[PDB]
Amino acid sequence: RRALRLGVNGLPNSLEPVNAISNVGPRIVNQIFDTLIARDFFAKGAPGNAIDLVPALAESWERIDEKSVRFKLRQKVMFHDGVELTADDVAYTFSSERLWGPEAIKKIPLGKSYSLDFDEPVVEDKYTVTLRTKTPSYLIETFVASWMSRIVPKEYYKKLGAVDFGNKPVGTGPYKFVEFVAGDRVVLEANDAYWGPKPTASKITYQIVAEPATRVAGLISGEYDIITTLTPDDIQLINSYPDLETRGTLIENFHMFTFNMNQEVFKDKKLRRALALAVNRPIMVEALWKKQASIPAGFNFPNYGETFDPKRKAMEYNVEEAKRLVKESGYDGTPITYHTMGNYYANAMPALMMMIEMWKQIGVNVVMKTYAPGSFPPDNQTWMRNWSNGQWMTDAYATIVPEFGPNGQVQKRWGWKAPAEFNELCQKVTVLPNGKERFDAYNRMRDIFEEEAPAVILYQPYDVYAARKDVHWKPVSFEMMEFRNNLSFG
Ligand SMILES: O=P(O)(O)O[C@@H]1[C@@H](O)[C@@H](O)CO[C@H]1O
Repeated sequence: RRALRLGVNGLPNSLEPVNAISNVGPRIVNQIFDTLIARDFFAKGAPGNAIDLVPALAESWERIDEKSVRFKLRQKVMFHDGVELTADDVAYTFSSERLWGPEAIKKIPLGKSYSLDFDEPVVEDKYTVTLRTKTPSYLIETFVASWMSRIVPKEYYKKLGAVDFGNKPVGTGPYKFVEFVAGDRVVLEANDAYWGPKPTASKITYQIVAEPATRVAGLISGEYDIITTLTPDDIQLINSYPDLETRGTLIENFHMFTFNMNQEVFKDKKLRRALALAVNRPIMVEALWKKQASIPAGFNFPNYGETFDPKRKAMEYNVEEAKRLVKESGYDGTPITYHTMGNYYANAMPALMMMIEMWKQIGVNVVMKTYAPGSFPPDNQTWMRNWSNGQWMTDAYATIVPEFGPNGQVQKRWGWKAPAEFNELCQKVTVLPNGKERFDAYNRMRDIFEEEAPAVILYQPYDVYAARKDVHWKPVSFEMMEFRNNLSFG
């Protein structure tokens, strides 16, 4: 087998699966770990965008009542250290101690906020465990298939502790941990005792190449088999080589800019709404994305299924209203900082460059401030910043509720004084089953989101990869790389 050399944009701070939730963590953690239910993106010859939920660590699952699901686990499955996977390891993954409890915030900061209203799991036998919520939740199944639900070994994780585990992970996945050099590389090796589709690569290296041109030159040489985080501008050049090609897909994620609403200037919606109304998304998509990126009609995505609004109007673009709002706002003329981690997000810097000019034309002075991975300044020193949100559920709950809800970081850490009506609808959608009431409640939250502007949605990025033609791999419609029955050489 061949060793896989990967030229990546970045690496996560940890390899503990919940703490690795980012654009850069899931590509690694998906190799180390497994979920109970898995998504089969290639089901019915789909080009990596199928929504089909297949059995993984659980051979079968059965919803008992409105607040519980029983999972019958795959027998004799082994963790990388040779320890057999049991219902005990699954109960711990979804336990109050490790995940959703008050104590777990020290270990996993976004655990409770990103979690459902869980109750302690019920272990029936070695291969039988019931996952449950304290209040009715039909979201259990979708949470279980997600990046929040990768199965950790109870004893190994408990002995090490959350932090040390993220530096030396052990899972049941197709690839086992070898090395983690912070701000440099992650090296994984083939797990030949893997249940399910066998590793086709002997080793996988995730090499940090912060500059995309150095990444493209690295492939053309070539130091790499597959390179990540490119722009549609790179397409014509990579495809000019008969041994190389691009592989792109629209991903179930959105690029955005957000605010620190703790800062006096961003306390009122007026300036945030003014900055939102001046963002010309159609020209940004032409200039930087060659028409490949998608502009959603608010916090509305097709992956939401029954909770997606296909008849929803586009987000408002109004230059004269933006001018009028900057005028009535407290804004003096003082330049506002916008923190960016270089090109961690594809088109991060060219996008901001365009927007600074769009905003200068309405009356706001915006300045770029770059930062290095792990050198993000205290919340106190930031005003505007870029971000992204992965739509990790087959429902509208994610990410509006975990990120922007009353228990999320946008309100609790970033000072968003959300209307009481917004938080009331957040609680309704969590418990309510699908219907007219829940659909309308999501649309009302979407209307409040655009009026309050706690964040400003830019677009759904077109995720561009580039690979050697002798490396057969297909991208998926998510911020991750799938190698299971999707990696071959020759
Ligand atoms: O944009 P990132 O920090 O790389 O990742 C975000 C997460 O911070 C979280 O908001 C969920 O969605 C990811 O894409």
